[PDB]
Amino acid sequence: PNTITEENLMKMIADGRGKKLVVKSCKVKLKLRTAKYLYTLTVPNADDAKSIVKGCKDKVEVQYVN
Amino acid sequence: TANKTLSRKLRLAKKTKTNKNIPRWVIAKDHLKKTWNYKRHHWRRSHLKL
Amino acid sequence: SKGTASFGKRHTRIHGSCRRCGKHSFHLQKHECASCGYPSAKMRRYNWSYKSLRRRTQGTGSMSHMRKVYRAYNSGTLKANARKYLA
Amino acid sequence: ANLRLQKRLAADVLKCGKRRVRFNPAHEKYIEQASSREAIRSLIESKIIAKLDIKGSSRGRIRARHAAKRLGRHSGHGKRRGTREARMPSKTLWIQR
RNA sequence: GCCCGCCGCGGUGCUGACGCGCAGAUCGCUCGUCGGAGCCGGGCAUGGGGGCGAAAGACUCAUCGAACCGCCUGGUAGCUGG
RNA sequence: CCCCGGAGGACUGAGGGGGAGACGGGUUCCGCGGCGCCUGCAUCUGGCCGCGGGUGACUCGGGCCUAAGCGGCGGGUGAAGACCGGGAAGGGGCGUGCCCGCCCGUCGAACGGGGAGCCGGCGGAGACUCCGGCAGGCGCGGGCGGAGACGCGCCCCCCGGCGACGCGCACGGGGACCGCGGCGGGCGGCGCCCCGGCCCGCGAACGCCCCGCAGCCCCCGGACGCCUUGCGCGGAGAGGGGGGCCCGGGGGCGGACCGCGCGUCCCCGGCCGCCCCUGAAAAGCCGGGGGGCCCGCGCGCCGUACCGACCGCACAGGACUCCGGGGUCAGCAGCCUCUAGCGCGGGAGCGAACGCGGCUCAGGGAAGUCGGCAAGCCGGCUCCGUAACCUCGGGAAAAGGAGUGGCUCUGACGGGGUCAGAACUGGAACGGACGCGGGGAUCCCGACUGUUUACUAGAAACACAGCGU
RNA sequence: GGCGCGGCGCCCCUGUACGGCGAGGGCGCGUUCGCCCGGGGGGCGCGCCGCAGGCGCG
Ligand SMILES: [K+]
Ligand SMILES: [K+]
Ligand SMILES: [K+]
Ligand SMILES: [K+]
Ligand SMILES: [K+]
Ligand SMILES: [K+]
Ligand SMILES: [K+]
Ligand SMILES: [K+]
Ligand SMILES: [K+]
Ligand SMILES: [K+]
Ligand SMILES: [K+]
Ligand SMILES: [K+]
Ligand SMILES: [K+]
Ligand SMILES: [K+]
Ligand SMILES: [K+]
Ligand SMILES: [K+]
Ligand SMILES: [K+]
Ligand SMILES: [K+]
Ligand SMILES: [K+]
Ligand SMILES: [K+]
Ligand SMILES: [K+]
Ligand SMILES: [K+]
Ligand SMILES: [K+]
Ligand SMILES: [K+]
Ligand SMILES: [K+]
Ligand SMILES: [K+]
Ligand SMILES: [K+]
Ligand SMILES: [K+]
Ligand SMILES: [K+]
Ligand SMILES: [K+]
Ligand SMILES: [K+]
Ligand SMILES: [K+]
Ligand SMILES: [K+]
Ligand SMILES: [K+]
Ligand SMILES: [K+]
Ligand SMILES: [K+]
Ligand SMILES: [K+]
Ligand SMILES: [K+]
Ligand SMILES: [K+]
Ligand SMILES: [K+]
Ligand SMILES: [K+]
Ligand SMILES: [K+]
Ligand SMILES: [K+]
Ligand SMILES: [K+]
Ligand SMILES: [K+]
Ligand SMILES: [Mg+2]
Ligand SMILES: [Mg+2]
Ligand SMILES: [Mg+2]
Ligand SMILES: [Mg+2]
Ligand SMILES: [Mg+2]
Ligand SMILES: [Mg+2]
Ligand SMILES: [Mg+2]
Ligand SMILES: [Mg+2]
Ligand SMILES: [Mg+2]
Ligand SMILES: [Mg+2]
Ligand SMILES: [Mg+2]
Ligand SMILES: [Mg+2]
Ligand SMILES: [Mg+2]
Ligand SMILES: [Mg+2]
Ligand SMILES: [Mg+2]
Ligand SMILES: [Mg+2]
Ligand SMILES: [Mg+2]
Ligand SMILES: [Mg+2]
Repeated sequence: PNTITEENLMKMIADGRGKKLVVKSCKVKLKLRTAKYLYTLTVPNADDAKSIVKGCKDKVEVQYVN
Repeated sequence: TANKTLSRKLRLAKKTKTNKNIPRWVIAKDHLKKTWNYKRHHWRRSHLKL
Repeated sequence: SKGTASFGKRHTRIHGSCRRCGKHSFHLQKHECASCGYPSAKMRRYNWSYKSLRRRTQGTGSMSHMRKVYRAYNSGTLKANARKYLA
Repeated sequence: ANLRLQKRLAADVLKCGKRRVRFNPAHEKYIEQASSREAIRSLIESKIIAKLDIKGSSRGRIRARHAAKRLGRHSGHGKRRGTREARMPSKTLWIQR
């Protein structure tokens, strides 16, 4: 498991390296499940909004707060 | 022992498998009065050397 | 303490199962059987113990091949087959 | 009537020794009818089965004697068993200086 | 290859207990030693007139001033019993 | 009911009557049922009896490597069985046809070497093996920067490296443990006191960034210094200033409550000391010189239950190794204890002799006895004070004296205890249990530490360094 | 020989109970002290009274 900067995150998205994304509410955690590692990014909700506006439609995103 | 070869395992397994009594229908069928299988054994007083 | 106490120091196997004769007689350190003499090519036999001889010999097992061959000779067609061959 | 099975199953769920698991004297007929960790879990729910807390050893007297010892009490020649070097090695003091 | 002393390793005295035993060598108190020629485990080597021995004729599977197993062997007895 | 439950009273006492492995045992394991046998008393109990069940691996071990050894080798020898052995035309790459080559074992370690695993959960009985999550290993398929120390595809011959190593009193660092307070949550008792008692407050492997004492190296320059508990180091280049590399570790982000201390155990570090003692090997993996040239799929075979249920004809004997809290204390001693666990061929009554294990005894004090055998006296810590003789190291705790509790204070050392001193007080007491030398004057033997008749002899016997042939 | 159990008093043994109040070297704390207090506790001897006391065999 490891942490990632958002532009590398979009590289991963745009070259189809992820199988599922998770949004965790708490500062929001974005969790990306790739072949090798699980990558995590932490952004405020304002930035989560635009990252998901930019989210991929070949990409299953699932929400989570509890 | 917890670390035993397969050959010793198999011979021990056969002793365990055959340590049994005569069936009652066998007693009726063969018309027996002796009903104890005297080749049985018990772990406390046995010296299986296998 | 050469008796009962010394008996409590026994947790070794001296002999194990023989691959040829099947008895608890194969010496695990010398690698040689004390009953049938394996791995020698010939079997261990001694005339000073005929009870040891009778315990394991020809006839105490199945005799499967020899049994069939003898009945074939004594009453079957084997000597006729011998005549046909030896013509 | 024989409830050794439930006692071992209960200590397993509560993660405690069998000596610190207590059954309600009544409602016992129920404990006999349980044979799984699942049925026992419901009994720990209804509260028919519970675990006693550990009983440590009070340190009130020990904390008092230590307070008095930091005031100079209980530390004369009648109270010393080991030698001065065993109590305060000379090399430790030399290294500090 | 120092001294007191724990576990360990050993085995002094009570000529204590026991001695139809808990036990075909044990138990209690006391006692020697405890950084060393120290103690322990597994694997391996040496075979009977042979081995091995800081040497007691000690030890070599409850057997040792010559192990154990089967045979020679129903060994011989001017001697004891019937 | 000696079984089960609740309540009480105790014990084992972290070198455990606790929790787990190796060997040996072999189903003793689990659930349901039961009492014919056994469970030296009983039993509704059970390791007993009947019926069903039960041990899942790329990552743990075995398989591989080699140790001390053992076997094999054209042959050699002997009446043989068999025993002994280098002097033998001893095999590989490929791709035809060339090229390289002196000659063994896929025997021998379930503790040595050896690529790679952590957390949470689920079952009557299995788990580093199942399930979920997160990783790691080995495989197979679609020529540049720096002043420098240094930083950022293969194949053969030769030169190297890792693997790969003793003991020790100290000193230092990390981890775990342990304590003292704060704060949050929950208990218990409560005749008086009580913000003073008890329980719970948890963070893995793995990936990225930073940080790491000692130690070794680079640049400048050229010297009465640097420095440890101890040492040690310097014109073969110190100190000072600036850098590089290693460091079983720590932190931050991922994975996913807050401080402050003495000490213990384990591992690690740099030194120093010791030896007529100098403290394995190999597979496997890699470097140098010279020369020639991301995404998918998989990981086979065997062990895995339980037990001091093992050996002593069944048993106070014998039987290797892990983990190791609190108080008193020099402490892994003795004594009490939290956690955990709770059998040991059965009970009741009486309170004779005698015995076995213990206790106390006026006055005397070895008169007892072969013989002070047995028992008793002494014993911790601090201070005082200590002879003959001697191989000058010892004798030595020689012999002998004095103090020691509780409470209220004071001083010294840079939060932490130790050491020193004073006043008051108690049957004229204080190492208040526990733990714990009696001493001296001599003679004989052997120098000394060590060894021995397992089961009647531990010695003056054996050994020993030294000496000699 | 209708016992005893359980009390009450005497007499002995030990040595002045808990608590309360008021002296104490010292810095609200304080070991210890005095008074209530030859007190409190205890009894297997002595004396007198609630519960009780005279059983089946032969
Ligand atoms: K097993
Ligand atoms: K057995
Ligand atoms: K013995
Ligand atoms: K043999
Ligand atoms: K202090
Ligand atoms: K000892
Ligand atoms: K003796
Ligand atoms: K006696
Ligand atoms: K003994
Ligand atoms: K010593
Ligand atoms: K020899
Ligand atoms: K031998
Ligand atoms: K002999
Ligand atoms: K002989
Ligand atoms: K014979
Ligand atoms: K013969
Ligand atoms: K003879
Ligand atoms: K004769
Ligand atoms: K004779
Ligand atoms: K006779
Ligand atoms: K049953
Ligand atoms: K010949
Ligand atoms: K020969
Ligand atoms: K092999
Ligand atoms: K080997
Ligand atoms: K080994
Ligand atoms: K191995
Ligand atoms: K090695
Ligand atoms: K080179
Ligand atoms: K298992
Ligand atoms: K009596
Ligand atoms: K008598
Ligand atoms: K005398
Ligand atoms: K006399
Ligand atoms: K004596
Ligand atoms: K003395
Ligand atoms: K004092
Ligand atoms: K001697
Ligand atoms: K010594
Ligand atoms: K001696
Ligand atoms: K003797
Ligand atoms: K002796
Ligand atoms: K001696
Ligand atoms: K002597
Ligand atoms: K001797
Ligand atoms: Mg052997
Ligand atoms: Mg010193
Ligand atoms: Mg010594
Ligand atoms: Mg000594
Ligand atoms: Mg005759
Ligand atoms: Mg004869
Ligand atoms: Mg106790
Ligand atoms: Mg069972
Ligand atoms: Mg019985
Ligand atoms: Mg491995
Ligand atoms: Mg290994
Ligand atoms: Mg298990
Ligand atoms: Mg090694
Ligand atoms: Mg297991
Ligand atoms: Mg006399
Ligand atoms: Mg001597
Ligand atoms: Mg003897
Ligand atoms: Mg009074």
